[PDB]
Amino acid sequence: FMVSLPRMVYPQPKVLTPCRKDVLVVTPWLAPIVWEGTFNIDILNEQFRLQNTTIGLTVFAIKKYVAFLKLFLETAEKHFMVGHRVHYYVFTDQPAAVPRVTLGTGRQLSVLEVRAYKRWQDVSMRRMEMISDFCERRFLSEVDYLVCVDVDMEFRDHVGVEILTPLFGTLHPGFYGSSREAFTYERRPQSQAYIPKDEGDFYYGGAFFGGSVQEVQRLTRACHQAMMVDQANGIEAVWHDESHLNKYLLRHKPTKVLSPEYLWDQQLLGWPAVLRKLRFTAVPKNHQAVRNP
Amino acid sequence: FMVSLPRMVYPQPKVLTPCRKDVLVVTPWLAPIVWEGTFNIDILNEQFRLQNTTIGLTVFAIKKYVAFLKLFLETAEKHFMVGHRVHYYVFTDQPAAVPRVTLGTGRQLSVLEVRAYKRWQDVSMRRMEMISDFCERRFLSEVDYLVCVDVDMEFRDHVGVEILTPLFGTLHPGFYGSSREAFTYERRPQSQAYIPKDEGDFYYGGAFFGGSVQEVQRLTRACHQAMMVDQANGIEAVWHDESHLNKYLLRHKPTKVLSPEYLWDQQLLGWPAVLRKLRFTAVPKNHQAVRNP
Ligand SMILES: O=c1ccn([C@@H]2O[C@H](COP(=O)(O)O)[C@@H](O)[C@H]2O)c(=O)[nH]1
Ligand SMILES: O=c1ccn([C@@H]2O[C@H](COP(=O)(O)O)[C@@H](O)[C@H]2O)c(=O)[nH]1
Ligand SMILES: [Mn+2]
Ligand SMILES: [Mn+2]
Repeated sequence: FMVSLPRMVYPQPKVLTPCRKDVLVVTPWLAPIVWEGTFNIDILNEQFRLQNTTIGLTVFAIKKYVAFLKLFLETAEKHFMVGHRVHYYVFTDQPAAVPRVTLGTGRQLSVLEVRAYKRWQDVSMRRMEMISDFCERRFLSEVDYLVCVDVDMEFRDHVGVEILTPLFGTLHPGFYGSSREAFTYERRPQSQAYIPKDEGDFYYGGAFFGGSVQEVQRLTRACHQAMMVDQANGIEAVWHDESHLNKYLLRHKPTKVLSPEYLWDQQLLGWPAVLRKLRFTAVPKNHQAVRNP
Repeated sequence: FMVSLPRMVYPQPKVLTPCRKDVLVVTPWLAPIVWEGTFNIDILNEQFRLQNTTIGLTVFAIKKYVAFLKLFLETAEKHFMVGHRVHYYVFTDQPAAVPRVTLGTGRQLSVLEVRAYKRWQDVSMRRMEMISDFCERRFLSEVDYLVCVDVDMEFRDHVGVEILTPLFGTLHPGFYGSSREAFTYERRPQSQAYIPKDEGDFYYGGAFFGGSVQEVQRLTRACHQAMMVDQANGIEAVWHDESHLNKYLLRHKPTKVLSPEYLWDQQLLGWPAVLRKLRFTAVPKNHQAVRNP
C-alpha cells in the first residue's frame, strides 16, 4: 500500500514538447530509457522514500581489484541513492583489504568472503553464481532492489531511484549508436548465449544491471545455469557474463533501460553532446597487469 | 514467473532517434505516455499472452444509455484486446435491454443489475462505488486488469495491451495542450477533490481509466469515500467523479498515461495532426435529452 504524495510545486509537464529531441526515451515495449531530462527526481524520491526503499549494491573486489574499492565506495557515498537506505555487499577474497570508508546515516556495508578464480573471465562470470546464492543468504530479507556493478569505476554524478524497477539493463557505451549486426553478441549457435544477426534490441553492459531481488535472482540463476551448460559443452561465450546477460534480456525484456550516462569510459569515448551527465565511469586501468598475478 | 519470449524479427530500436518529435512520451515520474509510434504491439502481445492475461471492461448503461450498448460492444469486438481474454461487465438497471452482441472466442459478457439514480451526476459518480463493490464480488477472481469507460462511445481503432499497467489515466481531449491553471479541477478548498492552481500534472478524463484489479479497487474506493465526505459537507465537485479521479491521480501517480488517441470527440475537436489514430471516440448525443426522462 502506497500513501499519498504530499503537495509539491514543480513545473507542469509539457504534453506537446518532447523531453528529449535527440534520443529514444522509451523502448518499443514501453520501458523508459533513463536519460537526464526524462525525470523529476523530486517526485521519484518522494515515491521511493514513502516506501522506505532499501537498495543493495553488489561489487566484487577479488585479487588485485581490491585497490579500486576506496574510490568506488567514497564516490558511491557522494552520488549513489543519497537519502535512501543502502546496503553495500563487497564480495572479496581479501576481507582485510577492504578500506574503512566512512558511511552516511542509513547506509551499511557487509563483506562477503568468496573464493578467487585464476582467470579473470571466471572471476567475472562467477559473479552470477555468487549473486544468485546470496539472494537467499541475505538479499531477500535485507533489500528491496539490487544493483550489480563492476568495481573498477567511480561515481561522478547522481545515480538514484530513477533506475529502480523490477528489471533493468544499461546501454553499453561502446554500442549505443550501433546497428545490431555490429553488436558483439555471442554468434556461435553452440552456445546458450547465441543471438542471431537479425535479433537484438540493445547491447547491454555486463558492468551495470539490477532490479528487484526476485528479478535479479532469476536473471543471475538463469545466466549461471546457461554458463554451466556451455562449460559442459566446451564453449565459453565471447564476452562471458555480458553475453549471457544480453541473451537473458533479449528474451526477458527489462522494465527500464539506463542510458550510457550510467556506464561510461571518458578516456575511450570522451564527453559527447548526447551525454548531459557522466554518472558512473571507468577508472584508468592496465587490463592485463591488474587481471594477472 | 514469466517464460522466455520466442525469437522475433522486428526493426531494431533506434537509440539516437526519438520515437516522437512532437509529443511527450514519458512523464516526469517515468510512466510511458502511450501514443502511436511508441510501442511495438507484437512484442507487447507476446508478453501479455504468455501470462494468459484477462481484461475486464466495465461500462454503465443506466436509463436511456442502454441505447449506446450495441455500437459500444460491436466495436469493442473489433478493436478492444482482440486475441486476449476479455470479460465485459455491463452494469444496468434494465437487464432485458442489453443487446445480444455476438462475441469472439475467449470473450464473455456479464450483466450486473444496479439501481438507477435520478440525476445524471449521481449515475456518473456512483460508478466508483459500484466498481469498488464488484472488485470483491467478482473482479479479483475473474480478471487481471480492469478498464473502466463511458458507454456513449465507440471504438474506431486498436485499443490493446499497450494500455495495461498497474494504474492508468487518460489525457482528457479538451485539455491535453492546456496549462494547468486552465484545467477544470475542483478549485474550492471545501471539497476533497480540491487542487490548487500551482498543482497538477495533467487533466485526466473520467471516461477512461484502469489498472490492475487491486489498484482500480483502491482508486474507486478512495474516490467514493471522498465523494461521501463531500456529500456530508454539502458540496458536489464541479466535474463529479472526474474531479475526484484527478485528485487521486495527482496524489497517486499513474504508471502509464494514455494519450487522447484513447479518448476523443471528433465532432468537437476534429482530427489534429498530433493524433495519428483515433481509437475511442464520442458518439453524437443530445446531452440534456438523454440524461433526462
Ligand atoms: O581479478 C579480477 C577480475 C575481475 N573482478 C571483478 O569483475 C569485474 C569485471 O571484470 P573487469 O572487466 O572489470 O576486469 C571487475 O570490475 C571486478 O568487480 C575482480 O574483482 N578481480
Ligand atoms: O443516465 C445516465 C447517465 C450516465 N450514465 C453512465 O455514466 C457515464 C458518464 O455520463 P455521461 O457524461 O457520458 O453522460 C455514461 O457514459 C454512462 O456510462 C448512464 O449510464 N445513464
Ligand atoms: Mn570493469
Ligand atoms: Mn460520456
